Amino acid sequence: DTGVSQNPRHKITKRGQNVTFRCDPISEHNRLYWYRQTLGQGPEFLTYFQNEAQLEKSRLLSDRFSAERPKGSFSTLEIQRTEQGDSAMYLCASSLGGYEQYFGPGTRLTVTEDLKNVFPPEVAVFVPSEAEISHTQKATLVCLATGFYPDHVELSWWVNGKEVHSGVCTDPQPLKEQPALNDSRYALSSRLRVSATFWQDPRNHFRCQVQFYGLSENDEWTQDRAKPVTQIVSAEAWGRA
Amino acid sequence: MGIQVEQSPPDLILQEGANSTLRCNFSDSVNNLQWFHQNPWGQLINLFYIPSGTKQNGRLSATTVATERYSLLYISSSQTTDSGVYFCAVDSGTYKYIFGTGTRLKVLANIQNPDPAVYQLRDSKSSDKSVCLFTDFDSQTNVSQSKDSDVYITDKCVLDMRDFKSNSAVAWSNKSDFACANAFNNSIIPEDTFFPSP
Amino acid sequence: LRKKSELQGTALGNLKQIYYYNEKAKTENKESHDHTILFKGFFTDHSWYNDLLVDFDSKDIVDKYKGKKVDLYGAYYGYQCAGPNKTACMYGGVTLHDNNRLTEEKKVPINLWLDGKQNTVPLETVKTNKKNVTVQELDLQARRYLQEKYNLYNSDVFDGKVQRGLIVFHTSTEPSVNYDLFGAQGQYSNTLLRIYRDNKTINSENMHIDIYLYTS
Repeated sequence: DTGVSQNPRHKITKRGQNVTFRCDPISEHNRLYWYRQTLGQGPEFLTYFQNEAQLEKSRLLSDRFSAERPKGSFSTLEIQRTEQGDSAMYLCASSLGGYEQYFGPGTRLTVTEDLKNVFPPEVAVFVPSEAEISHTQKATLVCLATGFYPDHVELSWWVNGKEVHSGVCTDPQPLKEQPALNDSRYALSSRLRVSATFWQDPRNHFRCQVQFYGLSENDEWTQDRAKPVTQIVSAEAWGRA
Repeated sequence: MGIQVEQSPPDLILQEGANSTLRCNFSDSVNNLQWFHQNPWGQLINLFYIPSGTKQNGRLSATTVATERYSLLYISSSQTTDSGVYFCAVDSGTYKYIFGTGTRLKVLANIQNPDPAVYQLRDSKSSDKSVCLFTDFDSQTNVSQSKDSDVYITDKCVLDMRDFKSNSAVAWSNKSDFACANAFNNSIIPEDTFFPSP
Repeated sequence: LRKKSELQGTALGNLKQIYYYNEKAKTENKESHDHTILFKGFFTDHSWYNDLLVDFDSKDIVDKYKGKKVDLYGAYYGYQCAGPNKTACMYGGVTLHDNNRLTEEKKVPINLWLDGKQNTVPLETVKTNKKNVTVQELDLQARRYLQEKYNLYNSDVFDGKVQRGLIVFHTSTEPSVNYDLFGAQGQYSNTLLRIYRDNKTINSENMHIDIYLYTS
């Protein structure tokens, strides 16, 4: 466990809508901190609390932001109207001394133009080449997830109904399908490497799982296609000699 | 309100099992200093809290001096798990911590026996779908994000089997006659790269 | 009168915590023996505090409540507490147990004016279970009802139209207690709640409250 919990962990919202984030810290901890982190940048200080009162608020912080500490230890950060650039990872921390800061997982916010832009991923497993097993004497399976927005995905390999960590490699950042487009679809790939004797065994089952974080029951759905909710799309492949 | 922090070096490229020293500089006098580690999932792990002196815990070491106004972070026998962004939380206000730019660290796992090769993989359900794979190459290679805007390529990844370490890159395009030999043309690959026929 | 323009930092948010997001300290059968009086083991289930400190304006009148069963009603704070690290501070809100009990709960009526126009306020909101009740017990309950109806301690962005305000407690026996909603000195709870240092206890027999709200 991280020590400090944050609900929700992933949120999708339309331009000009109200959003809120709850932070549950350690009971004994006297202090609370609010930070905002963007893509490939350091976390910027927003506001911090000491016991019951709010001590300081950043000068750069917009008037649409309001951090409230209700009955208890938890704090709620709210955004009035969602604008462009608000799409960032909101980090929360707690301090006892306050010597050490204990950070939570952080809420990933995505501000989209329209909720129709949300697409689920299409998972596909690629069979290892005959030329690879003949040359290096080992088989690698390539997983491919394409056409998904936002980039809120969690990839994990499953061999014989069990989570596998050894011989697993995944892309650090998901590459966009259409680079010169705003609110465009993303793509992600991961590789699992096993021995040639293991792949040739027909009793071994191989499955790639992609945990997509979509819409909630609160969000209205009017489009002809199915609602893209928090679903786990998967693709399976059997071993062959 | 006013506190300036610059971390040196901004980017660090290091081999597996090697040593490195990253520093954090600050303008005004500081009462509390902190060192954090950021993983790709986006979670800050508190490594050290050194307001003064030196602390030794595990495989990581940290030293801080309030006189010369600088902090240092050591990494003895660096592993692939150490790859990420190292932050420097600095406090002047009453207790308000302000994070720096961040030191980007990427540990490269150099394979003992490299064998560069480009293989062509096929889909399990569909016969038309195919994807090219570049694997067993040295960590020193720079795979360029190129080019036709119709072809999609990915960055390098590190996997362990055991003793054994391997680097891979995935390239795909659902276009007419997308050859594996034609793929990775923009990236400068070694001369001894093996190109089998499908 | 009252000026919302003088933001003075996070004063708006802290005032909202004092009257809207408050865990009001309520106790009836409690005695102390420690100008400040310390209540040992006041908080039963609280990870931050265990004891409670009650500060007063004069030490000469502090001995009146010091030794007897006293009723507690007020808002407590943790930041800037003069004590170790597990004590919460409070100003006034102390009343004696003798003759301060009634048969059927008192229903004090409230009257409100929004730039001249009178608005009907339900009497069920403000209640006092004592004959001689403190100003703090009536003010905390009245400002909570106001905040929920018309966002009092909210910024202009978060729909806060009220810029100036005044709360008065009718001359039933002796002169009225006049207080401006945005005229509280300081930005933290230790200075904002300092108005109750005098420990003013007034008669709750057929008294009423008059609130004057202004949008400009």
